[PDB]
Amino acid sequence: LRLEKARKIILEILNEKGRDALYDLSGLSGGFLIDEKDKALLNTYIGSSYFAEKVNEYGLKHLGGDENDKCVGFNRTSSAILATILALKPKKVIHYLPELPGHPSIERSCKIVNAKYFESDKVGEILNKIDKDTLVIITGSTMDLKVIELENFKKVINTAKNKEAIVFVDDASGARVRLLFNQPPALKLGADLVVTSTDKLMEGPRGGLLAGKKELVDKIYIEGTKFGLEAQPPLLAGIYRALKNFNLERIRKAFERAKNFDLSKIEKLNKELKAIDDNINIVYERTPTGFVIKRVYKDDTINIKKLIEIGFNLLKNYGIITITVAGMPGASKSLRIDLTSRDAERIDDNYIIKAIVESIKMAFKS
Amino acid sequence: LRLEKARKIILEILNEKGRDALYDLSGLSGGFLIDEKDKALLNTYIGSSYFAEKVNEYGLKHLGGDENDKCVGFNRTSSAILATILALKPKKVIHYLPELPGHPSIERSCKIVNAKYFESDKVGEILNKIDKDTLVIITGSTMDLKVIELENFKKVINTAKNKEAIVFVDDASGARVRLLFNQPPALKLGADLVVTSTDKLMEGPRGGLLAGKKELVDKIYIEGTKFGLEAQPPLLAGIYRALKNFNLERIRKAFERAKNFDLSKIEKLNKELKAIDDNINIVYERTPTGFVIKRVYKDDTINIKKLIEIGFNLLKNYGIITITVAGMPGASKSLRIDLTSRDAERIDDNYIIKAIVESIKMAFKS
Repeated sequence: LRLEKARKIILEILNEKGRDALYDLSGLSGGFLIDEKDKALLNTYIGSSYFAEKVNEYGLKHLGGDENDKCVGFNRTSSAILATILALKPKKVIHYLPELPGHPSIERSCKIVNAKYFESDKVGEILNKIDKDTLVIITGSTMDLKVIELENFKKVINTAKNKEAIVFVDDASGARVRLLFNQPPALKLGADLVVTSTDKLMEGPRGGLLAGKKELVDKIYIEGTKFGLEAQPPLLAGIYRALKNFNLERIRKAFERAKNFDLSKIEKLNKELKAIDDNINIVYERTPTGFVIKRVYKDDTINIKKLIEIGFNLLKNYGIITITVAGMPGASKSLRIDLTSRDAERIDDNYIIKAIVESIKMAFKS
Repeated sequence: LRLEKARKIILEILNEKGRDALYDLSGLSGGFLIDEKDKALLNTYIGSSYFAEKVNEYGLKHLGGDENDKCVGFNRTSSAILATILALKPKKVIHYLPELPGHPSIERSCKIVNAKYFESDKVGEILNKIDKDTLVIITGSTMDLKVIELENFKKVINTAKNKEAIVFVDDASGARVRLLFNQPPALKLGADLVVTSTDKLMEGPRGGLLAGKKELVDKIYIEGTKFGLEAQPPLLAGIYRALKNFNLERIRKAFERAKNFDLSKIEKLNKELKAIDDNINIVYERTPTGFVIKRVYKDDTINIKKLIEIGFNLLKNYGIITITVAGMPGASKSLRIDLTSRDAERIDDNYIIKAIVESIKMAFKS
């Protein structure tokens, strides 16, 4: 599955030093944070009921559910969406979202149940299509930090209420993102159902949480279990630890860290290395979650080569894992540092910037 | 989710002594056996590709695949079955199995794709229904240790070959069970596809492995990923460790242990306790995988109560986990010891029999 040199060195580091010497700053990492107590519980039959109970508990808390609500774990968010559509068998699904290519899981699930599908990021195109035979789905946010406007959110919910239509909020990232923007949880807004992802601004694995009216959640969960769409206990355990450790303030501090991150040594290095070679041109950009180094060299072919070499230098010498350590483009290619990553808590700004400076310098030896 | 007293005491034992003091002999336990190296890998992005590769490797080995084959992980076996049926879109599915209520996942998957479904444990009823528009599924075995006759297996495969029909073997338990009976792996028999469960006579979690022709496995896997039916990396890691540690001889030795297990102290205790109370009547039966104590008292209401009390005694004093520790009937009720359980390797016959004898005695204090 393309280039295993990155795997090898991580294993060298793990053997010679240990897990604490590795830092995945790529942002795209699942968070499996179970302890030996969990591990022991996972090797008993009472482990399945135990973690399902903790997920219900910390999941309801996270999603603003009340005593009439239940929260269950699915293998992925797409799994919860398919289970919902298979259980409810809507004749039509109306999908309101921030930007107008959506994720295809809802549409694909519709195809399977021969339900009609319609999507739009325009509230006016949503409102007049809502009737009793429609399942209304609202994607709350993007990872890009675009959100559905709160008044629009409330208008859609109000219309479904009037038409006796079920409202199912896709808060895959929105259960975190919208809250950063001071919006209430989906269930507090009157949503019948909500789904969120346990690895989007959370320290859990990829997985889904589905919450809402007990009756609805139960039916959907039973449907899901027919085909193994539900989260198994090892996944429920990782989800529980994510939920238990989750705190919104942590996310706000990570975003602030990125905002205040001193990147001037990069510019200093850029002008410094032109002594070696006039074709060196370090281009970087600050990002909502950290920063990206897009370029280090003017000639496009050497640029690619050098970025990969720097990524390898970062890993080898500093234990920092990034995407450029995997060969060639397709996914990213830019050297990306995501400060919202759990591992970024283990290292200060000084470690990161010095690691980057030295890793670049190393690749541009005369 | 009914009675959490069993959870509490296990947590007391874990805190006061540790994981090694717990023994789940119920047989129905998933096996999550990952080490800190795995755990560290699961908290990086290279963890997903790494464990997928190990599963392909140790899965192909386990299932008798060749260089043209691939092996992938699904969340459950039902997940692989749905993915297969969604990808291949057969017009009809023919399901040959050992005994004639089958598991409903295939039929349910058929309903979703509007495919016709037919099942039979009679080979003659299978052969004449096979044509080009049929997906032929063979369930290889039951956990009851019934298997499809080898010549019948070969006849079905031969007919599908003649009719250009795909053969998909449900070796959920059969990938182990049939081998105990000296049958070749499904892929060696000419099956196009095979699915097996990673917790049936294996020390993995519940999950599925799907293996066969690369082209077929790829298509099905891509279909599965649309709805999160594929095994996530934490599940792939547990599967890998199961596969890595698997050895057929271990299973044969566990079965031999059950065959040779001295249960005479139970009978000795039975006759001994009639001094206390003439209504005491310990009824036990040897089992292919261990033994079951069905009864301890003649009056049916006290019987129930005492069996639960004994189960609690077993847990409290000896760390042995069984089903009777969960209150009332519905599931099991009989005190069951499964010697194929991983935890049974940590204790000798003497520990188990003395634990049972003393736990019964304790419940029948005057």
